[PDB]
Amino acid sequence: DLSSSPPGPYGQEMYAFRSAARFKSPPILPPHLLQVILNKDTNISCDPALLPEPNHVMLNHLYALSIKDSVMVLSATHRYKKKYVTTLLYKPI
Amino acid sequence: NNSVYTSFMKSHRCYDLIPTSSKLVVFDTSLQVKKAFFALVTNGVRAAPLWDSKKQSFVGMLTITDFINILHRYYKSALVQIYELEEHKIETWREVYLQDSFKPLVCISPNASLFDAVSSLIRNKIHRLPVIDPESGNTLYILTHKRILKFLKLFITEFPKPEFMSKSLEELQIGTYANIAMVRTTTPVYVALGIFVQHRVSALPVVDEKGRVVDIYSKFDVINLAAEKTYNNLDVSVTKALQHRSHYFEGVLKCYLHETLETIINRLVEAEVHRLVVVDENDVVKGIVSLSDILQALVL
Amino acid sequence: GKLVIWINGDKGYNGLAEVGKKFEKDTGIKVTVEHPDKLEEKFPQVAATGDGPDIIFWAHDRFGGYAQSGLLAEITPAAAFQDKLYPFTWDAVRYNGKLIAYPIAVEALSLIYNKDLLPNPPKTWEEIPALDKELKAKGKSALMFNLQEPYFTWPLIAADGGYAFKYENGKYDIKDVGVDNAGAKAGLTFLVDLIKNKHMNADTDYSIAEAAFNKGETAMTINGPWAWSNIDTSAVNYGVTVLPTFKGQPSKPFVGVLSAGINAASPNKELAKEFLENYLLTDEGLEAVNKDKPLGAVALKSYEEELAKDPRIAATMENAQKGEIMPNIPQMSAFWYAVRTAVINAASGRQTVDEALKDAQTNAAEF
Amino acid sequence: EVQLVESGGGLVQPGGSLRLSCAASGFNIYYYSIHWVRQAPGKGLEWVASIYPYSGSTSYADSVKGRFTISADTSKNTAYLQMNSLRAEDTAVYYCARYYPYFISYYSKMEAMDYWGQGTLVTVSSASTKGPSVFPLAPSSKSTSGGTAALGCLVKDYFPEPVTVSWNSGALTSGVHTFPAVLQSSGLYSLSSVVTVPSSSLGTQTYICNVNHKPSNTKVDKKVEPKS
Amino acid sequence: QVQLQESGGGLVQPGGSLRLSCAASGRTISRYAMSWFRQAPGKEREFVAVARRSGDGAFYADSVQGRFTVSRDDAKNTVYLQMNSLKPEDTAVYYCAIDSDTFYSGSYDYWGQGTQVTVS
Amino acid sequence: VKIGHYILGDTLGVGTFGKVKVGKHELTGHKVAVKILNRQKIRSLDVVGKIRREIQNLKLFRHPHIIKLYQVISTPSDIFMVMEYVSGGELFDYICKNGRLDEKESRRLFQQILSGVDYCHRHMVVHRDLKPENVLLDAHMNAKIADFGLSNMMSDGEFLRTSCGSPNYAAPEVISGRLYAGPEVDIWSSGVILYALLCGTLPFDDDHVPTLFKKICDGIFYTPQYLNPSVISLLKHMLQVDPMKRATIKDIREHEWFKQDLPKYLFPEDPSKHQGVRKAKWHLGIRSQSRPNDIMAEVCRAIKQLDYEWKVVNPYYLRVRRKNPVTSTYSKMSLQLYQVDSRTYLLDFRSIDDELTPRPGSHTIEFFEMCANLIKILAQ
Amino acid sequence: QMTQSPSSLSASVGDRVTITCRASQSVSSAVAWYQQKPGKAPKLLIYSASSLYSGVPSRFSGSRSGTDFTLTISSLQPEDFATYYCQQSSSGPITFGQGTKVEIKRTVAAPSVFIFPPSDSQLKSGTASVVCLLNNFYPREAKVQWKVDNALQSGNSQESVTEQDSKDSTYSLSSTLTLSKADYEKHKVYACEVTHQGLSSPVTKSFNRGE
Ligand SMILES: Nc1ncnc2c1ncn2[C@@H]1O[C@H](COP(=O)(O)OP(=O)(O)OP(=O)(O)O)[C@@H](O)[C@H]1O
Ligand SMILES: c1cc(-c2cnn3cc(-c4ccc(OCCN5CCCCC5)cc4)cnc23)ccn1
Ligand SMILES: Nc1ncnc2c1ncn2[C@@H]1O[C@H](COP(=O)(O)OP(=O)(O)O)[C@@H](O)[C@H]1O
Ligand SMILES: Nc1ncnc2c1ncn2[C@@H]1O[C@H](COP(=O)(O)O)[C@@H](O)[C@H]1O
Ligand SMILES: OC[C@H]1O[C@H](O[C@H]2[C@H](O)[C@@H](O)[C@@H](O)O[C@@H]2CO)[C@H](O)[C@@H](O)[C@@H]1O
Repeated sequence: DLSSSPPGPYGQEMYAFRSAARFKSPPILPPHLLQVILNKDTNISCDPALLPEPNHVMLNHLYALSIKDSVMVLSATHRYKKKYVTTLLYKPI
Repeated sequence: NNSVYTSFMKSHRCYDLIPTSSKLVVFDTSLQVKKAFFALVTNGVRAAPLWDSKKQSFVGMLTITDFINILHRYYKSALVQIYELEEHKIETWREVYLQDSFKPLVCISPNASLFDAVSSLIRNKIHRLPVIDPESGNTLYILTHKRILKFLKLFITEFPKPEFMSKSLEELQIGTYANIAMVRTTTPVYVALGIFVQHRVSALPVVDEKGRVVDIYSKFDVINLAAEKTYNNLDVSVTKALQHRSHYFEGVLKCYLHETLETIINRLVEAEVHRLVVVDENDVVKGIVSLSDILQALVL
Repeated sequence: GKLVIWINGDKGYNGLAEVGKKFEKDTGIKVTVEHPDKLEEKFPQVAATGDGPDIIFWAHDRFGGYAQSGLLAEITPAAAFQDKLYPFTWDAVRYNGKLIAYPIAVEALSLIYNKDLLPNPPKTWEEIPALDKELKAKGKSALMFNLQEPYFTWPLIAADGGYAFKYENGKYDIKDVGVDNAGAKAGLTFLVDLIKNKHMNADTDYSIAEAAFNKGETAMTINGPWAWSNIDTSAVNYGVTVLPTFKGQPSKPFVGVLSAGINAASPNKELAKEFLENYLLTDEGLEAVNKDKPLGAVALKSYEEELAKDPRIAATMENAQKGEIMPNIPQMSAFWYAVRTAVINAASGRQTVDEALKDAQTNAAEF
Repeated sequence: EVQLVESGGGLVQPGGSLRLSCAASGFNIYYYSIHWVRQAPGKGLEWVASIYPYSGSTSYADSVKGRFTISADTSKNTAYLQMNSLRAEDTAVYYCARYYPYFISYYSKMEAMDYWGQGTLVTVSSASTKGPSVFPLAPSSKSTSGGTAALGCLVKDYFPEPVTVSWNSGALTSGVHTFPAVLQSSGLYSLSSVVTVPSSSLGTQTYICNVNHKPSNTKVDKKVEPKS
Repeated sequence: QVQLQESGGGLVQPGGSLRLSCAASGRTISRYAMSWFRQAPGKEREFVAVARRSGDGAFYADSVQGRFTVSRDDAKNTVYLQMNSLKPEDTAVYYCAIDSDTFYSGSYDYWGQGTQVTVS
Repeated sequence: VKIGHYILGDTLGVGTFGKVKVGKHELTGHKVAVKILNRQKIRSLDVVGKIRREIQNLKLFRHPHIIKLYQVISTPSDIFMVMEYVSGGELFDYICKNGRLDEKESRRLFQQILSGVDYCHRHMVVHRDLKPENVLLDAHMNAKIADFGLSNMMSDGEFLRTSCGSPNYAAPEVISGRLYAGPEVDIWSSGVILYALLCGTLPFDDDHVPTLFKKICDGIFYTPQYLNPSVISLLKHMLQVDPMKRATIKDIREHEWFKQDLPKYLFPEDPSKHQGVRKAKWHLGIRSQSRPNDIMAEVCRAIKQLDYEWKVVNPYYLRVRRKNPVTSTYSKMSLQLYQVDSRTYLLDFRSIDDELTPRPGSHTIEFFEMCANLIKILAQ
Repeated sequence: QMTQSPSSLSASVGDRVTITCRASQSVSSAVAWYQQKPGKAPKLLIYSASSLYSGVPSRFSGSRSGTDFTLTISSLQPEDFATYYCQQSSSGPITFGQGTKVEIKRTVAAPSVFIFPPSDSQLKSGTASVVCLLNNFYPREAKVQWKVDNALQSGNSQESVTEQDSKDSTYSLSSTLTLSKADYEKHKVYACEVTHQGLSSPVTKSFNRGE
């Protein structure tokens, strides 16, 4: 990644080891995600294609669903210059 | 004449046509066709731009018309289970259905004008074409004629409104009047599917033995048969197929030939429908005006 | 080595038991009278196996399909015995020129009304909802009859031009069926509209309509002469008149001739023939059945000469003369349950008039 | 031509393993499930075992669960009921029967036992083979007027079951009453056999009971005598 | 305490018909059986007929097998004896009895009361 | 001639107690085969509860080589049953058309017929009147058994009708006078079918009918040199006149000729606004209740197999990048681990936009293609 | 896992009998009926409680009323006198009925009571058993009791009733009361008292010791 400024500029498949001296826990997710792990809002009064306005932090993250059959539900609420899209993608397992 | 709407559609881009938020489905081409229309039931949207992972491009479009074609072709009997809808996939079915007609996916940049979008909807005989941003490559929204008239009617407020809007519907020759497709209320679902496949029509207003319209049967009503898992029983009458919404609707949005066009548009965009039937005092069918002919009159 | 009689449960079986006792008193051979349910269906399946009843009592419409399977014996009547009965009663039991049954009586539908609730009987089918609009405010009903069986619903259908099979010269045309014409569509449309406009109940059968008429709950009923004993038991002031006209045309009921069929597998043919010809079709034998439940216009002219004084039986004969005799072809056996299924599907609202009559037209002769 | 010949029966010691067979002749054992039943003397039938070779599934009653290992050999068309750890209560005649599980008609799933064997008699007793001990029953001198005098012989404490009794008056017998054997608490058997005779023949006619016991070779006679 | 009462019987003509009745109360009657006895003058007590719990068996004696008919009732708690083809020599006192055997078809017989049926 | 939405036409064939006619759907033109059973001809009990038992029992026997039954329509005169139609005709007509068949096709038909008889024997029903006139071919050259238990009405009433009605196809036990005809008649009829598929003629054929009964009772038949001796041992073990030595399904399944070309699916068991909208509960990432130092190694082991190019910034911040095979541009994303609690850890994905290059294909759909290959390998 | 319970009865030749079979749990129409002659094999009569097994004629008939299976024998021939068995077969384990026996109807005869004294041959052996005899009684049900020395002793009596006669249809009961030689010092009189269905007064026979 040219845009990235990493400590290590390698970008290699081999150099990823869990033998680091740090035993630090990963940080906590912000509370705005505490809604989207449990609840997603769909406007029943408007068109089903239309959705209520999502938050600015929940944009590019995946949204999976339990596999009732051989499909694989995954989506993300991407952002255009001004408009918001929500790309549901359905793929067989 | 049409110089006030043509310059309007050439000045205003399709970028303003996209709503603030929009749920959008895409389907993998190696997915089975049985669960795709059940997913269209669950999400509620009527269209899905197909993606081919083996080619890395938007390969096509799967819609209610494709549902009509598959339940007209690979449907043998009501007693026989429909094994073909289970076993076929989108990649398997499109190579059979697109054998004679090779039609690639048409689209438009969102930075382009609405005039080119209307001229690509009408010429290709397509109701729903998506938009694809050429800088990124992603799909944003699925345009519809209804969304275009909702974008127009909010902006028709200027002084020169009645160029030809004050004229009657019969003198303007708006709408198809010669070859009308009709079904009786006792006709089964499968003959309506056969008329939907033989013609390129989008709705069938049902009539009685006299010819009076009592209900309307559209392609949107067909997907509720897949919703309630009655897609295997296509031999029931259209009245039992229209009893799904009998506790909800009011009637049939009928208009007359001596009515001005702007009142028809104001009743059309307010009631969120796609077409109206023309009738008389005896309530017989004389034709159907649709959005693909109203925008055909406007685009000239 | 005995005689077993099967007759329908709404008939006079005790009079047949009395005639069997009068037979056992004179020769010693006992007669057992049974009334099985759906005996027109139970009879040929046991008659093909060589057992069952020796003699069957039913109308002539099933006897042709019984005769094509070889289940009925050829009868040999004398010329005086043919002279004692009406000639059209002999014509009704002809199958390919051969005689297959002894005629008993002629049954025809008539309009039966309550004189206390309705002193003037209607002459028009269309004014029956107009009468029912008045009668529902009084807690009564205009007309209730068996809608589950097509025999009672047939006159209102066939009044405007409906017919079972085309009869031109001694043969019924199996491909010319008039249940899909405009008259049958108008009749079944009116029959459905009686139910839709809450003038009649679709679940009404023979038992419920009989209990309604004996308790005085309805003003009119459509039934045969066999219910006259149950009408006399309930002491209702009753009248019997001509069925009303429909769109200027009279009703066309099936004319039913009750007949006596003899099983071909029975060794007791001679005893049965002597029993019938010496006891049943006499002046003393018919009145024993008539005292239990009235059969209607009998085929014996000597008893009919005294019987014709009853104006009820005179109106029954008038409806028979303005009616139509049933065909005796085996295609009637496919016709009956097809028209029954059409009437049940039209009355319950499961199918329309056009779909039910198209199913009746396609399943008319064959199925 | 179906006959179910049982074998391997007889008499066993308690705590001993027995294996009785059932030679299925006239049909094939792989399709039909051979079922064994228990018929106690005086009691009714009681189902004990089952093996169904077509699906390879067995069945067992609740009282004999996990103790009577049933086996079926499709090569010789026999059914092996290997019994293990038998109790004293399990003393009966064991019939062999085929079982028809198929639809003979459209509406009736036939589930009965068509063809039955003759059944072999297994006897479980801790006591060994012991010869009988006949003792005469004395007719009482006092009697009612015009009343017959009952005379019989008592056969007590014998094993095994079949004892045939005979008298010395004639080969043909009249007024005979041969009772079934009763199993007393000591494991052995008892037997009575009375003959009704007129009371006037006590001083003139004499009777001698003949006790015949074939598996013990005991042929003892006992002259019954009217004595106070 | 148990009670017992007979009824019927008297100076009747021989060869005709006569009915007898017997009843008890205060205790369960469906699970117990009833019986009839005869005691001729100059003779010992003799047996006539018995009736089981729910109609399982109708038993008689050698002389009264084809002449007498015994019955019982569950609602009025009575029994009936239909005597047909009576004889002039069968004049005796007729007894009713109570079987005290519980849950078994055996009998322990005791007679409460007897009436005097004297034919002419 | 009108049942459901099916008109009737000509007569396909005749049966022992059934008239087979062709039905045609008036809208689709699909061919159905109706089977008429006259109640006048054979009817044990006419109670409608038995018809209910037929509707419950007969429909549920679904097998890819048994003709499936669709519905049993009742009628005062007859009984109609709508079986499926096959355009290849009877097996006996195919034998009379083509004569002797190849061994590789005769075994392919014989395995399907035996797997159709074994399904019936597992579901406790026999087909006593089995013959090459009661097994059909489809368009795809398979084998279909016509009537599984419908022949039983012939057997139930009297065994003499079975011998008189079908003298050729009748077991030695049945003509000898056995009461109940079990699965040994099925094995004998399948042996006669196998001899018809291997030689074309019938093994027990005579003009005089008691001599034909004697020929069925005799355990000898003709054997040409056209067929290999590996199958004549199976024929001698299958066509025994005594049912003690007659073969079973297991005794064919352990034979050498039967196991040569056997498809696995023959035997089920190896051992003997207007529209409604249902709300969905979406999640955020991947919820793994393990140690955080092991989840990163599991992610690395997952993405190492897919040939990706990645670097890290934090010990739990991984900016991965893959080059598309057909598309010249490359796609980038970023994985990050989150601690929602001390038990479970969440793996969250984030995309980054292409700044300057007008890349073809799609951006977000290739972003979902960078994740749909990862969820399958992680399986969490 | 369940149980069965038939009735028990006795009737005459040509009589119409019926035998119920109350199933414990809810079963289907999978109940058979087995006729077993004494000392023979149980012959099958009706396999699914409603339809006749081929062989034995139409005299045997069965009806199904929920979980109360019936067996009706119209026109009882003089060959159909045997023991009938209900048989449940729908579940996993198979449970037979208790088994009903059908006896021919007979006129009631008073039992003939004859007491048997022990002989002196078995007195020296130590094991002497006293027995009382019932002759030509009817029906099978009788109750014997040993009120020995005016004391009802139970537990040592063992009854053994035989089958009915071929020409007389009469029963015969034998109850063996076993004792020892040392038990006769607590013994003066022995009494076998019997209470029959047709015996009006219970009669017992007592013989004094040492005569
Ligand atoms: N002219 C009309 N009169 C009465 N009802 C109508 C008419 N046109 C459409 N409808 C009803 O509106 C419902 C949906 O409308 P339609 O079938 O035209 O799809 P649509 O809503 O236009 O789809 P989209 O919103 O995606 O363009 C149908 O169920 C139909 O019954
Ligand atoms: C028994 C059989 C059937 C049945 C189902 N399909 N079917 C088909 C037939 C049939 C009868 C005659 C046929 O004609 C033979 C000619 N065909 C077509 C030309 C090439 C050779 C084969 C073809 C098929 C007969 N019966 C049935 C249904 C119910 N019971
Ligand atoms: N954007 C597109 N580009 C190319 N073909 C399309 C496009 N959209 C739809 N189609 C084709 O047109 C058919 C559906 O058209 P139409 O009937 O207008 O859809 P709907 O039923 O949603 O109105 C589909 O079979 C599809 O192959
Ligand atoms: N049911 C119908 N019968 C005849 N023409 C129709 C029907 N529905 C739509 N059309 C015509 O089809 C054209 C396209 O409209 P649409 O099908 O709505 O895209 C217009 O000319 C309509 O008038
Ligand atoms: O349509 C039903 C039934 O009607 C006739 O049978 C009648 C008949 O009119 C009466 O004589 C009497 O028997 O009542 C019957 C039924 O209620 C037809 O004769 C019969 O074929 C038809 O099924």
